[PDB]
Amino acid sequence: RSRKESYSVYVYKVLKQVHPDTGISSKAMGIMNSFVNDIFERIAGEASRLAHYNKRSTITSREIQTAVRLLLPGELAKHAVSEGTKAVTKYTSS
Amino acid sequence: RSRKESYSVYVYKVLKQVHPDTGISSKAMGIMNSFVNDIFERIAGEASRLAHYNKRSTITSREIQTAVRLLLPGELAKHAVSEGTKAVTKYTSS
Amino acid sequence: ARAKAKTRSSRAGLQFPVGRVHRLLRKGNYAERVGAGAPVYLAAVLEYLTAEILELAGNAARDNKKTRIIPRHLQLAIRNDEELNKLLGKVTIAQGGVLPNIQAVLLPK
Amino acid sequence: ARAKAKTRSSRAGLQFPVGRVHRLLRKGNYAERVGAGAPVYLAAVLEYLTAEILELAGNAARDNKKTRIIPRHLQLAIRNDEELNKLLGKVTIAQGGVLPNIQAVLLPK
Amino acid sequence: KPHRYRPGTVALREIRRYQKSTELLIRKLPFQRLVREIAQDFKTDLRFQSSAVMALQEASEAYLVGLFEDTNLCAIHAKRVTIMPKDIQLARRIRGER
Amino acid sequence: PHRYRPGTVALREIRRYQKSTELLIRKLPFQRLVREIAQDFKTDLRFQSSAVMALQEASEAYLVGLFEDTNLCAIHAKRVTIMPKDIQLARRIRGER
Amino acid sequence: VLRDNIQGITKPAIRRLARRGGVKRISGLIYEETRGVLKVFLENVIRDAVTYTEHAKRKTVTAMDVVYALKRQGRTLYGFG
Amino acid sequence: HRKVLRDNIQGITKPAIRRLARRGGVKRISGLIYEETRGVLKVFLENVIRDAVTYTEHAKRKTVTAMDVVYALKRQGRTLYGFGG
DNA sequence: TCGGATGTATATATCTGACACGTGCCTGGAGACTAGGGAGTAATCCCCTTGGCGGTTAAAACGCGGGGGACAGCGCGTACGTGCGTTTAAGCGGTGCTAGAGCTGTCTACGACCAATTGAGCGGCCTCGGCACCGGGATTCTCGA
DNA sequence: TCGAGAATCCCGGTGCCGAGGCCGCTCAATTGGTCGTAGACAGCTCTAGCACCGCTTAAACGCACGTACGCGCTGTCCCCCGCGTTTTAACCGCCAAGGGGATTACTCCCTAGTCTCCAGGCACGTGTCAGATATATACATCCGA
Repeated sequence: RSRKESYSVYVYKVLKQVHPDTGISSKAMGIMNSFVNDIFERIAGEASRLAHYNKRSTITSREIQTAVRLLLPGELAKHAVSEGTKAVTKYTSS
Repeated sequence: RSRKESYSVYVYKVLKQVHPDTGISSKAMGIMNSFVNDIFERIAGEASRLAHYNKRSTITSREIQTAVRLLLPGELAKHAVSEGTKAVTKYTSS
Repeated sequence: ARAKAKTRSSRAGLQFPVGRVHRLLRKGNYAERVGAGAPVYLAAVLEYLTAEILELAGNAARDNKKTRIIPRHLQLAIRNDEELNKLLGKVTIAQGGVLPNIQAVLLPK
Repeated sequence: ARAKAKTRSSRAGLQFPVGRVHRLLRKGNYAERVGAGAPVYLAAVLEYLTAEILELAGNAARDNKKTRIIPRHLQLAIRNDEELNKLLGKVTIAQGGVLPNIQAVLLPK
Repeated sequence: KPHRYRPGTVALREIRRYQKSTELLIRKLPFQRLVREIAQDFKTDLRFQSSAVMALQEASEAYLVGLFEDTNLCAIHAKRVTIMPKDIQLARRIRGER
Repeated sequence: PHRYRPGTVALREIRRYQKSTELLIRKLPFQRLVREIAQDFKTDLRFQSSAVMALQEASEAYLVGLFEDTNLCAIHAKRVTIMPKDIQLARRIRGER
Repeated sequence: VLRDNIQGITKPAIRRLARRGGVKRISGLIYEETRGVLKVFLENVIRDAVTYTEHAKRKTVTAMDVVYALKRQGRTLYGFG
Repeated sequence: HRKVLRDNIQGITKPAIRRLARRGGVKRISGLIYEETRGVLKVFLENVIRDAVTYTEHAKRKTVTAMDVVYALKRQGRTLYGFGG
């Protein structure tokens, strides 16, 4: 019997960090699974087109950063860019 | 000096078959170039998504035919399907 | 001895190029591999749609006594059809203009 | 002797999985090759957006005296923001309802 | 003498009740029959998963409720409180559906 | 004096501009406006000549389409003049606001 | 076979849908017009879903088929896969 | 001569707005339309130009090309034919 | 209904620049061959879809009375269209300069690929508390005197 | 501005099923080497974007007049809302059968990858005719008497 995969484990970990005493129903967990998959494809698709316009053959963290600026509005983009930059610096230092 | 490519030669051949005595300006030829490139990407993108839903790794003439049925409206789709089927049969016979 | 070369378009009876369409499909990151009949099918459909537009546009050009086709003629052909107008409903054509149309309540009595 | 294994997520200080995101990028036909920093950057952005929604939804659930989060709470969080409402402007949420809103001219004098 | 509310008082009370709940407002069995009737013209002897019919109903109600929101705005623009068939036509025209 | 009646010259102008295809905004003033807006995102920018032309073609096509929808709203309210409230209603239904 | 099923969408059900949209007074010709609009919407979605089903060589419409068809028309739906 | 610009929206004059409305087929125009139209055009131009400059910077260039403008318009569902692509 | 005034379609003559067609050449497509794994086909298992029956009650359908909202008509005043006389800056042609786009040649570091190894995440149970439901009373909002 | 009536909120007690945690275990991520090419950088050439000046005139601007359109007010009548009564079919629970989705083995044909070779398609150069422009009508349309 084939077994599938989801983001349920990781979503639950994040919830326990911002609200240590609240739970979530199974219907609401299904909605969050759809949300993560939808945003993933929007960003990956835009970064793929960026590499084609500039005649490159690699997707780097620079293409991801430009795609986030095109898709997210206003103050959401500013906060997301600083989160991504900080994670890459920490990963490289170790 | 790099040299570019377009569909101008092939568009001109088709025009001489339906109207043997009419010409075309350079501005109008640029518009037809945009039209061919736009339709090509619509069909190829939909056929790419079809192969992913069904866990295949090849794009065949079956995926192209299903994509044409999804994109073209009404009587345009019926005429385009018969043109594509006829060309494949002739190419295989030789 | 190698036999004489022969284009893939000629054996399919088409005018649009089958070899160039095959290369574009391979280098566009659409799938891992491309079948042999896919380029032939795609080239035939592109050629069919080009013939439809050029036929209607030529009728419009001759309608107002012209030899060549200009962007205004292409716009008149597209917006006066019903199916072509639906396929290209989100497209702007440069130097195309609009269809003449006045609401009935605005006309003088 | 091989050193002890260590996840790529732990080296970046994240909760979303970096290895799984890397595999999904490789097998999605997006480009020919993927750089080493792209999965780390993408996982951090996905985790940030999840934290934003869950924080607002938890506030809504506690507002009407509930312990768990249901689809109605997620809809109230999204439509009452200004930026989240603009990012998800073409999305329907099943069993979500609508915002209470009555036009002023319909109210009795 | 019997009690009667004035016209428009029960209508406002119903707006508040239905804008607070989330359940579906069309009966399940009649909706299922309509879906099966329409699919006959594209293919014969089809089967539907149970969750497939539910997904269709959720999308159809969400579509119609949004259309009624825009129709109401057009009627008010013409100094009325009653929605009319011409209000629906104007909304669908501007939205590009026609 | 040979004054025409109100609304007679207006209908004449509708017929003339719905038959031609040229641009209706002056070119030099439009170029200055584009350069003023761009300096807020980045300083010391240069523009290709065809880039400014593409921007002007899109801007006119957008505005002409908006005026078509605005006219329908005014008629729906039994009027022939267009007012700012007509523009606001059209943009709200189209989803731009 | 089935026939005359659009009348199962009754007048009380249409009134409930308009109430959730915030409508106060409804004229009598609205009900016949609403049925025509719903029928057009369902035909477009169902035709696409059956096209996905046939390409997979199946005899059953799945929930995934419906989700793909809605997304193709700019009508994304969360909560079904 | 990097002299700044200011107050250029007034260059879209009243006669030019009138010509645009005639092509749309309108017959009578009230006096407050002109200020409203200028605000709408400014919002439209800001959204397109912001995206075009983002494409220019990612390529590490100092010149906005016609290709940059075409990509930005297509991303907002306003495809344009006749300027390459 | 008709004549005057104005705008517009039509025919003729003249120029000019863009289109259509050769010409040389080079790089991308075609011909021939080999190797490996993606997909087509058969067989089997079990789940989940369809069809039927009987009872309960909630919703749908019908009829009636009357209040108020839609619509037609009238009067008034001001704002927008038309036209003329004056002022401003757009368009055009032509010089001149340098900023930066685009192409070419080296060289290195980074991403793909492969082989062991092990722990993270999935499927399958249990169990108890958050939420659903019922009944009873308090409080508030609507309507007429 | 007040009482009567009907709707809605609030609270206490009961019970159940789904969220949350725990145990095997297997497959996907991690570690450690190897290698070939994509991309970064320096240098150089020449296109094209920017700045300036004088001038001709078409477009913009400002002002005066008057008419027709937008808006407020009145009256009437018929359509749509609120409510009580009877009828219908939705929903629930429970059986029972089998159509078809899903998984596993096996085998072969179709597609990728190399190498040679030559013809299709691109950049450039050149001459003429389709279309643009000016002028002089011929006719259709609008407006007041």
